[PDB]
Amino acid sequence: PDLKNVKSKIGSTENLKHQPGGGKVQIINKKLDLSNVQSKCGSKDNIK
Amino acid sequence: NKNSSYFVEWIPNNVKTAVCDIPPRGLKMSATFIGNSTAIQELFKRISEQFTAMFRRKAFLHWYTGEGMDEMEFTEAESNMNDLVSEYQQYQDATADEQGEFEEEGEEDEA
Repeated sequence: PDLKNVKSKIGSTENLKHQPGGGKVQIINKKLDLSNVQSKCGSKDNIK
Repeated sequence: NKNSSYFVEWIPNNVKTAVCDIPPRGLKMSATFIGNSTAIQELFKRISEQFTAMFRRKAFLHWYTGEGMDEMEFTEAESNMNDLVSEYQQYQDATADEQGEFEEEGEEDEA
């Protein structure tokens, strides 16, 4: 006898393209703007 | 005060108390803990590394794709879990950092 060609069915041989692929993460951080800010009591200029 | 190094240090004072007057049946007292450690990442690490070892081989996967799930459904899921895990690393041991980068001096010899 002869079998010519035969192969397995179905598993890890059909998976070899798809890893799958991974990704990327990031924070999750900010600031605030302070540029407007002055004190809200204010007598010391009255020295004038 | 005894255990400060097991605590996310940019979330200062990590506690919420509640105190009910009414005990468990026929007993003087109790308490209930609900904790948010990052250590929980070890379980989702396991389950992602385990999933990976079934999935890069198509183990058991015939049974679920047999109920109509597309390969994108398991890949989005795994990706989704992996993202949760990648985040948990980014919350773990972290410092109060403010996202700056290395800079250097100019010149004072104006033209």
